[PDB]
Amino acid sequence: ILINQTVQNDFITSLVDRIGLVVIRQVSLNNPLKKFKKGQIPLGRTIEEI
Amino acid sequence: MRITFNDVKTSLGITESYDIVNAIRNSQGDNFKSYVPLATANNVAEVGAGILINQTVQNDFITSLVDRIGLVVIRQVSLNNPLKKFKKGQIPLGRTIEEIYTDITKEKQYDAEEAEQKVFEREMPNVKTLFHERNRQGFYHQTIQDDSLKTAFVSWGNFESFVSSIINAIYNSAEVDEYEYMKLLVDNYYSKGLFTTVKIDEPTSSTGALTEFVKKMRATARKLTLPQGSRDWNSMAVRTRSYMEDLHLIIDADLEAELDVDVLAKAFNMNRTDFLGNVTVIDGFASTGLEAVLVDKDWFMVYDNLHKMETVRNPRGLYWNYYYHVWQTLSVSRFANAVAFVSGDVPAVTQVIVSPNIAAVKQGGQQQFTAYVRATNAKDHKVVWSVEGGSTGTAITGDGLLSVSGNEDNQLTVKATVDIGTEDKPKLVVGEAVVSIRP
Amino acid sequence: MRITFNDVKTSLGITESYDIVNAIRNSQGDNFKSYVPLATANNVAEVGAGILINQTVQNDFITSLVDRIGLVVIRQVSLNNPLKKFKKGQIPLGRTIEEIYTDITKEKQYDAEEAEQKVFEREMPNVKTLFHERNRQGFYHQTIQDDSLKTAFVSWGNFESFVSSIINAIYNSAEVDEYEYMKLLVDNYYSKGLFTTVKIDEPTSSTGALTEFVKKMRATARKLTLPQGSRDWNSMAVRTRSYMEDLHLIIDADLEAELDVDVLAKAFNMNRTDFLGNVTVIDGFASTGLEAVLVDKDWFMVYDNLHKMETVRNPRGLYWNYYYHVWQTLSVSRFANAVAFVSGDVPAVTQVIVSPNIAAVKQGGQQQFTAYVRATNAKDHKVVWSVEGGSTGTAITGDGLLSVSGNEDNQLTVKATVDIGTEDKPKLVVGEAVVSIRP
Repeated sequence: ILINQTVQNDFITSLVDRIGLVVIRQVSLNNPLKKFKKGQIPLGRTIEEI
Repeated sequence: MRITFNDVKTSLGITESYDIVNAIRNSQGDNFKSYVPLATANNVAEVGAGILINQTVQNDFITSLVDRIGLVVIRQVSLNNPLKKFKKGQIPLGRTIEEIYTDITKEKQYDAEEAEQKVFEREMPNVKTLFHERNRQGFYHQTIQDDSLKTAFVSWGNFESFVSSIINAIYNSAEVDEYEYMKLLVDNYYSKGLFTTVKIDEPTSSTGALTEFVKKMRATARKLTLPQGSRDWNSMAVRTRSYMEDLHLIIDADLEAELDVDVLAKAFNMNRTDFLGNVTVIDGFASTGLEAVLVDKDWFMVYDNLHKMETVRNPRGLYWNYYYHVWQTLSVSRFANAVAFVSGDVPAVTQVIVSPNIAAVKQGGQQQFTAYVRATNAKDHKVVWSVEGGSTGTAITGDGLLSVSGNEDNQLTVKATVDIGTEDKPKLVVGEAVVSIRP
Repeated sequence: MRITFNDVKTSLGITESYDIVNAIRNSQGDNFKSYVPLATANNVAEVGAGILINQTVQNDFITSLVDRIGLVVIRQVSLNNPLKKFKKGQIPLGRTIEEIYTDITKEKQYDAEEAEQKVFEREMPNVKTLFHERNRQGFYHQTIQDDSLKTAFVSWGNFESFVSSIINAIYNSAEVDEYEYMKLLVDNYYSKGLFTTVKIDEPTSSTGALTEFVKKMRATARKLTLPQGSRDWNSMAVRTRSYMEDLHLIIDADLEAELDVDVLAKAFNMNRTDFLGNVTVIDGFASTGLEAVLVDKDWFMVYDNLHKMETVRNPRGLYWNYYYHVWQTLSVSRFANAVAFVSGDVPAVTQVIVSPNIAAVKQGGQQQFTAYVRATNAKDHKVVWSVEGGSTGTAITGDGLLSVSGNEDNQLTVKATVDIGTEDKPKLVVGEAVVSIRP
């Protein structure tokens, strides 16, 4: 991994980006205040209540 | 942070004239009677021109929801450079262009008595040089907030089209700037008085003026293409000849629209009245009286030195920066014919040219100079010669012969001056050369 | 980069001594008569040293043309450090290095009657510990404007060669800095007074003094390479041994030239009157009295922890930044022999070493300390022992046996001092050792 800067940067970038995103997304959805937490915003919500 | 607009009326960009909405409501026998049977004409008149800001419109079925967008259209345009056909090539390495032209000599009277002593005499050829340099370096900068724009577009294709439109806008900007620079070349050339001036009347003032301009252009083209050549059409006063297929005439749209509806439709044999050389149309020139330009294909000397694009990313701001670098050299060749048809008041003398631009003489030698005065009228003018070296002994005669004193060390300037003004306010046109002194 | 330099003479930084031109011209039976028959001895005289700034020069025949550059040459250089062979291995991760040495023990007498109650009695070994830490962190920074550098070159090969030279400059600078850092160690060691000093008269005063220095060096090397060892040439005062093949003597070029001109080119059997160990020649030491340094191969304890290069690109400015980061540990080992061979004024005693420097004892107990004085003469210097820990009940006998009382708990410092000055002029050399106590 540490043989050269190009490989070092590629490894560190891929690791932090992908692993951090996946882990934080899967662990922030199990918090105690998760029942108010919905997923992504639905398409065409029309921001109107009927 | 939230870009919002409130209290917006659909009249900020509209300047009403007669309020057709109210006009069509009360009409009896007028031309608007055709619009009275329309049921929902009020809405069509209200939003016929479009809405600049999308107000929150409540739905018909339920008034507690939001409306979607039916369709998104991306408008794409491409702008080109109509003068791009005049471009020369590319210079990857180097900065300077050198152009060399050799001129004609003079015939000598045959003589055998004098041939016994001057057999090893020297007769230097007449050559001239011109130099051009890289003089344009620029770049175009554009930022794209892709992460801030993905959330605002329902479809991926719309976002892709938007990015493509931004890139196309960059390229259009580059093309427009190149066209403007190429026009600025001609404007500067006229500003410095290096064109060969030809006085005309205003072509659109009358059909007689239009046909006179046509006759003048045809005569000028024939004179330019005469086989024996001439030195009255190039800024270096060198004997040169031009070909009819290399002559380009640049005009505006008004003249082209006037000619075909005034003379070409009325008269038979359109080839005996239309223009001769290649004709291209632009949106006029920036000069005051300039009306037409007739130049040779080799007049333009524009080359490309660099053309590239680079991109960078900002992780903290989530955007991309695009830099488009263009490096060019823009110049013109004084050895090519270049005449300008101008209407109005022009000075009697535009420039004076000295044939040896630079000379190198010793402390006993002499140098001969030749003066060419560019005069619009046929009036004859007399030149006066002078030397501004600053030393004594060195002087120039009235016929253009400079003699250098035995002891003298400084750089000399030889000037030829023409007086065209009147008393109490003289007007002088001066052409000068540079002389260096050998030990 | 803007070419504006007018009226610059070719005499910028030149201060002539006797004006060769006048010397040649006003020669009447002088030594300069050889150059009298030279046709052009003034242009050669005034141009033969080179010019820092050039200017455009016109052609002799046609002044319109300009003389051009015919050849361009790029110089290359590669610098190394002759001390690189002393470098140890590499430590990628880590900051410190630990060194451990075990010393010899003492012999007892065989007594069976007393052996029946001291079976489990213990006698701790003699161990000494040394520490080193990384102490150099630096980098070299360069920039290259490849796009803006293309106007100064005509050949891609020359452009690439110039860029390669720019890159190699960083490595040359790194090598020079490494050499300086490595050579600073001997000066620091001498300034700390840790070398073993041998007094010599002068390597340049006379051939007798030079051969006396040679004799002293040979005797010192023979004493160093003895099978039984000696605790007289290392700052830690441990019984150590060295091998002849690992002994390096560092001298200077002046001494080397004087030696091989005086004592080697005039002596039969030159192998009996020259240096013994490996010989290294440097550009002199910075210390005042240092002449030649005799060290062991294990004396150098230099390691490299980081050697990397990182490049970044500026899209707006179109240039590359290169950073070369170097991290290193520089230190020397006190467990190896090191002789200084000083020739100036040397004090009688250079240092005092207390063999146990750090020791932990109980509340009540006795510890024995031994002191070694590094005297540069044959005289004997007495040693005075003292302890200053600020506690009552602890005392040190004149033989160096310290008995500590259990009433107090604090750190103790033990001093062994000698007086090398005269009466009313006390000059003190102090060797310090610290003692910890456990409660």
